[PDB]
Amino acid sequence: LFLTEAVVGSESFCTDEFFIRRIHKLVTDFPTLMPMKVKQLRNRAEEDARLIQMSMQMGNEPPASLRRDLEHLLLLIGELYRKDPFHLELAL
Amino acid sequence: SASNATYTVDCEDYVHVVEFNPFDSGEAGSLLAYGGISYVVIASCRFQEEDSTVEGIEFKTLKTFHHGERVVAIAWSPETRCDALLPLLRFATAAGDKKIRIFTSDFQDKNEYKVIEGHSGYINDLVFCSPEGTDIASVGDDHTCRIWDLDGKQIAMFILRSPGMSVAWHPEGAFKLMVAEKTGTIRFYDLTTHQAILSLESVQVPLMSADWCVRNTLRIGAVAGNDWIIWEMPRSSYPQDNKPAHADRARMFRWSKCNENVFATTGYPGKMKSQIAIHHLAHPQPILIGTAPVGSGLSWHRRLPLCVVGGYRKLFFWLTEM
Amino acid sequence: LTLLLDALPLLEQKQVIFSAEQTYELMRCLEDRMAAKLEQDSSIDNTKVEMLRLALARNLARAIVT
Amino acid sequence: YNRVLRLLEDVGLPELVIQLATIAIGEASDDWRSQAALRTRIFKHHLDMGHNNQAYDALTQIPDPSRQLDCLRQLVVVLCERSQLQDLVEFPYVNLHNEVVGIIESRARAVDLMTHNYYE
Repeated sequence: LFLTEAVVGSESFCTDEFFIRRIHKLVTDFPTLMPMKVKQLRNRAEEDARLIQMSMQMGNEPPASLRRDLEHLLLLIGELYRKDPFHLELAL
Repeated sequence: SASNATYTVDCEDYVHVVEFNPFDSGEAGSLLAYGGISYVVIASCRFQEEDSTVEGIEFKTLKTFHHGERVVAIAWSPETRCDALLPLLRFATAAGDKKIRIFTSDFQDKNEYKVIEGHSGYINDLVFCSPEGTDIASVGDDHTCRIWDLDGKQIAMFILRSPGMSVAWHPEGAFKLMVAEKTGTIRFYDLTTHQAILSLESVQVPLMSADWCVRNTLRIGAVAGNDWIIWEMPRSSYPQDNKPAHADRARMFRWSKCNENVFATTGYPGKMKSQIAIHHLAHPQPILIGTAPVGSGLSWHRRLPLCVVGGYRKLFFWLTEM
Repeated sequence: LTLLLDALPLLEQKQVIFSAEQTYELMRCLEDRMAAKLEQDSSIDNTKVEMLRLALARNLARAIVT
Repeated sequence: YNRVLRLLEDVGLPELVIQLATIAIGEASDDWRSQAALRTRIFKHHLDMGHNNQAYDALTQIPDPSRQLDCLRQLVVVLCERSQLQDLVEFPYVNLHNEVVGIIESRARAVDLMTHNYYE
């Protein structure tokens, strides 16, 4: 969330090519150097969401202690690769 | 000067034992199990101090369990939870028939009970002697302390020299069980090596009750005869503090769960109204002296400075101003 | 008379509305009306009177009680 | 049993008094006098605790008529003071409706008008 809102939120981030390259390097080093943890956390979040939502659908409301870090992460990907001023096609 | 109960809740019959839930259930209210002549009622207590929205006390009976026998002692289970996803209501109740009834429920239809037999003498006090809530310790007038699992099987039996009056599980340290014999000899038993670690002695007899201090594990409190007695470990077996609690006889000792200095002692149901004397370690005299017509059962609120004594068809709540 | 009929179900409601003294004032008005009147409908009005009285008396009891 | 009952009375344990009194009624199977005494004690304790219905049942069970009548008077007086007149109305009268009327009448013709609510 910090990256998505405060780093990319700056309209001057659209300028420097090396900012985008270093950020993409971090974002792709995350599932390349430690993907085991990433998969553990993806499965854990999916399962927690499913269980707690399905149990609440009976008669209850979703607890306040939910953290949809996967949703924030997917939004982060969309926001990082949304803008294209350098014609990098970095999405390749 | 008799102190009027801050809160008074009407019940359906005489309360023989009242016990708050000392474990977090996941709900806003603190659970209360009061056992009467032939029943065990599980309730939820929301107080004004806990939530401003609550005016006075919001007492809501959640589930009534037909016991059939006089409940003499109630022990809450660590697994007790009121979570919306998975609700579990587990508790163990001893009765006047030398039997333990483990009521396991889910707060909706399913109600299961298990009679555990084996005691040849009346069980005075019982507790869950396991952090996971798998084992239940029970002391009685048969001079024995027996460890029972959830399936009703005795794991260990400790032969006491006196009728065991009060059994208590160590707050932090694991595998340590405190058994308070009636002749004043309070003993600590290991639940792994099954051996007596230590034996404390009370100057007066008979030792009617004993309780650990959750805030300070070292402080142990008890009521022998008319005087209350405090011990502090690992120092000595001698009473550190010994002052008169009640004129007739002191019966139940309970430490405060929010403070390490406040404790309540109840007088014996007899010629006088069963008085409660909430003492304080610093003050020589009790901070609050209330009178209950006929009162049996004493428990302290987990977070609030409030205690409860089950009177005749009533529940008397006293707030100790800290 | 219409105002009195309206006052009737007000007394009838389980939660008592009119106090004892207010119902006594209504009684006085009814009696004064009866005198001036002299100087089906009747049946309904007498039944009304009786119910009124019963309710007023019950409320008076509850007041003497309270 | 009566000795223990007197103990529990000064002891101020009313419920124990009641159950033990019931057991003592059983032992006095043929003794109407003793039965009446214990039932009267039960009624008294129930009235003191606010157990109106139980008090009335104990009253309707006393073999002695005089004792029953005095207990009736006491019940009436107590319910008036606690303003529990609804229960008094519900409780039927054993040909003593007129007796109750007379008791209150005498109270009125014997108390100051500006102080008591017997008349009301």
